[PDB]
Amino acid sequence: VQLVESGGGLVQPGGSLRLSCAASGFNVYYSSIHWVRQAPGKGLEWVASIYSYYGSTSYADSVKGRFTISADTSKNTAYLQMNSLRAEDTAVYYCAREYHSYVYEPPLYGMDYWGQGTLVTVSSASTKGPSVFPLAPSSKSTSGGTAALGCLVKDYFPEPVTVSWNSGALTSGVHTFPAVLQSSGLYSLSSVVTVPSSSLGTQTYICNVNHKPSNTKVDKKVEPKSC
Amino acid sequence: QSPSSLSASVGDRVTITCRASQSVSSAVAWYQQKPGSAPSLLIYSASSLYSGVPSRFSGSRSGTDFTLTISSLQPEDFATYYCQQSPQGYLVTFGQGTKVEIKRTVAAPSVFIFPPSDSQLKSGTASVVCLLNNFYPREAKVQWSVDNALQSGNSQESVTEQDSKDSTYSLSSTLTLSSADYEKHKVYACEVTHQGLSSPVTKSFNRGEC
Amino acid sequence: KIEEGKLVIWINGDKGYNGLAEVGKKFEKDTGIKVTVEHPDKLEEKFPQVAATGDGPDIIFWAHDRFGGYAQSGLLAEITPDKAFQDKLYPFTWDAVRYNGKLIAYPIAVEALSLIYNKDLLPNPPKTWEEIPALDKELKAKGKSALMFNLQEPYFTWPLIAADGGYAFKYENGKYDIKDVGVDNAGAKAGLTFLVDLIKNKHMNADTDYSIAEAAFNKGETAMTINGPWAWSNIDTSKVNYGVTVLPTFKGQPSKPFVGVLSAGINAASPNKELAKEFLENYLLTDEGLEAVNKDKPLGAVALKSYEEELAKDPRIAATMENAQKGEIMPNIPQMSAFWYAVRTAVINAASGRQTVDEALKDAQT
Repeated sequence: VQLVESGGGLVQPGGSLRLSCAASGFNVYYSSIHWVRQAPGKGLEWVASIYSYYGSTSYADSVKGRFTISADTSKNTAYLQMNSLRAEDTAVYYCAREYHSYVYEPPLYGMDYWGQGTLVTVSSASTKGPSVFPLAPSSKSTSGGTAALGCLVKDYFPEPVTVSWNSGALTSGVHTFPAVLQSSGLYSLSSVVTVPSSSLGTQTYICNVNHKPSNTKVDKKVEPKSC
Repeated sequence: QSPSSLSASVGDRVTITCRASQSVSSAVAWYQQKPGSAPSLLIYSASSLYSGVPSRFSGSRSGTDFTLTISSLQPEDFATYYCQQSPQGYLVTFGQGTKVEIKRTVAAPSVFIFPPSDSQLKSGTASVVCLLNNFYPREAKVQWSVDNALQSGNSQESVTEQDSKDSTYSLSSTLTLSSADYEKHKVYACEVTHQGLSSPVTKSFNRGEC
Repeated sequence: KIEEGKLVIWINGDKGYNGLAEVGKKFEKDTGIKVTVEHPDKLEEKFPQVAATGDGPDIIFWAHDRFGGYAQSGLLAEITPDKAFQDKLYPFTWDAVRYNGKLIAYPIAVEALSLIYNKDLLPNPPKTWEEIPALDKELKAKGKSALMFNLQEPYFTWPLIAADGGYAFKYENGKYDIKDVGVDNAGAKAGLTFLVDLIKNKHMNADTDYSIAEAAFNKGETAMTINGPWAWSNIDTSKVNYGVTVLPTFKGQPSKPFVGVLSAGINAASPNKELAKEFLENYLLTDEGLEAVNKDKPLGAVALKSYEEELAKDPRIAATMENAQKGEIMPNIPQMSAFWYAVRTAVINAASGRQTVDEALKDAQT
């Protein structure tokens, strides 16, 4: 029993996107198929539902008139046609199944099966790889103590980027922060790691920033100051 | 909406009250969601335990109030929990999330400040980063000072999730300026206030020094 | 891969499966055939998955409408009750278990909406819909209300709409005519008009759904509601002195609720079809067998005439069977999806006042 989603990606405000929710192990005709979305760092928001057996479709107020939910019974697949998209529609979109026993029942059983989710980003920005700038450790580091260094990953679109250190050899003490959407429409984040102060001159620290959407991979060496 | 926070220890009893369910008296479902994964159904019709859910999860209704109780918190229970209602039968609303986080001893942050790199400056922008590393609890205040002028509105912060090992947080505070504005000032400082610090800690540098 | 020489039975967990297990005990004691009753979660969704590969139970109990798709897929064997056995059940219950001129299941129980009323607020419930506006006026002066029921779903609103001539699909000789729909006729217009007039005259709220109506009646805030036997347990806890009676008439004609028939089908892949027939006909569908299930969890009204006459001493059960006989078997054809959309759309458009009753009905078809 599975719900497989597809059709997400990038789109501009005012544009259109069509999501698919292919089911197996049950017949969507006799269930309510829901779309639930989740903005980055935010909670769940119900979007729409379809209950073909009972000839009903429903929409949240925030999307009514712009989205259209439908289903293809022969393909055991539901669809969400999203039109007139806005930046606020950016979220991970899930599809989910609500079970029903009898035609007279009110909603009772909740959502037992959920798809894996697909990311929809609505933006005027074009796909662009990041610039990587070094966060260089302090020359006044704790003598015989802990030093911090990192990489600033600036001005990319869209999410996500992955950051590793020394090609995965350095993992302890690494913190990669969640990206923030800057007012320019591009994302930024930093990845830091703490190391013993005595290793600053000997061990090499390179951050491996990979941005698959742009086919960009930058390996930036991080070394102390120039004086 | 950003989810609420609740700090607890393994073995604690936790009771979450659904805030969105004050609308109507319909059936209430509860969900658990972990970072990067789809939510999972815990309870439906206020009190019916979903097949396979451990029996330490229970849900109850007392009038217009619907609650979810974890009788004794297990390590795998630290996650975000949502309640779901159906106000008019066709409409569906999820409540604000409640994230159950791991309690630990107060840890003061170690603070680091990073000047902008030469490469970024040559592109016309200056980002200054203040790092607060491995602290608990999450609550902390960062105050930027530029030649002792208090700043507000030109910095953004980002917090990690609780570290898998030590259960602490880390926070970056990034102050963004144009190259021209950055070069007009000398002293750059971030002042950190936190429960673990008996007095605020300030890290600073002078622009263009060593 | 179904074991031969024994019976595996599937029935929903909300039914008296322990009572049914006692009938299987009697069957095993008399015939030596072991009977295993199971209530698997969502059995009506698991059945088409396992039966398609020759697996599954020998017998499956579920609502009749789902069996239409099973027979469509060839998952249900044709049953062979003789004339004498069919005479022991009400003739209309066999209409619910017929697919393309073939009997494919045994009728077990009968459910339908009834008029539920508060005996204290209303010792004599109204016989007609036309009385309800005047009754609401007398109750609204006491801070109460006359009637609250789920207006949001067409299953609950159709009985009134169909009363004067509305129908889903013209039913002939066990065959539905998908071309002859009766949603946009003079009978349906008069029923929806009276429903909308109840809302415009402030006797009912257009936002009342299943949960609101159930809460109001169980707290004594309204004198009547419309619901089925599944809702009685919530009222028993409320301790409201309630009664169950025939639905009000409209223009002198009965309300016509849809009829749901709990049915027992025989797996087409089962090698124990004759044993299954013997168990269902000679042990379960008897006064003794249905009583064992009923004692565990009540079945409501039943299709077996002799045991229904006994159960009908409960006036709530007699009303259920009465409304069912005045109603119609819910069609088990896929075209019901379009029917539900039309009725739900016409009610919401007319009740909110956006469209007239005539506009609401014709726009629900197009």
